Amino acid sequence: LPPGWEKAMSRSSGRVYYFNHITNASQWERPSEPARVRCSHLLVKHSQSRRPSSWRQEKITRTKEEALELINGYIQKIKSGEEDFESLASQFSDCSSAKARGDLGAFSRGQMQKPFEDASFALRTGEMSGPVFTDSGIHIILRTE
Ligand SMILES: Cc1cc(C(=O)NN)no1
Ligand SMILES: [Cl-]
Repeated sequence: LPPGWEKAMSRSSGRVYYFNHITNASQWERPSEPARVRCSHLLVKHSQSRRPSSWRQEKITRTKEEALELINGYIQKIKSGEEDFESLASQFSDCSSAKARGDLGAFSRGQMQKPFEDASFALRTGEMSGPVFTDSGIHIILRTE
């Protein structure tokens, strides 16, 4: 399988699924390096973030566990089609890039924080990560180019 992917078994159904230990994506379907990639993201900050402040909230006080629960619920709405990634990022990302529907532009290895860089370069064009942890908080990442 492509870099990072492995097999596992569902606890509740008994059916095989696929999981990526670099991007934290998981799916039923069997999964299908460049100098630069282009990505968007949605950030949820918490009280242990490097800078616990954002354009949404002068003082960010939620716990790391509470932030992960918010990220999990946004992923559910994106996967069911109830909401679009771009819409949720504009309304709820704790990054100034919410301004641009989460778009960060193109970048190379050596510029972003290392777990974000590794996840971005393990995604295929069109693919979305699961929760990704950095010193800034917890992210959902979409590779666009
Ligand atoms: C939700 C999902 C992922 C995929 C896939 O990776 N196909 N190669 N298809 O549907
Ligand atoms: Cl690709």
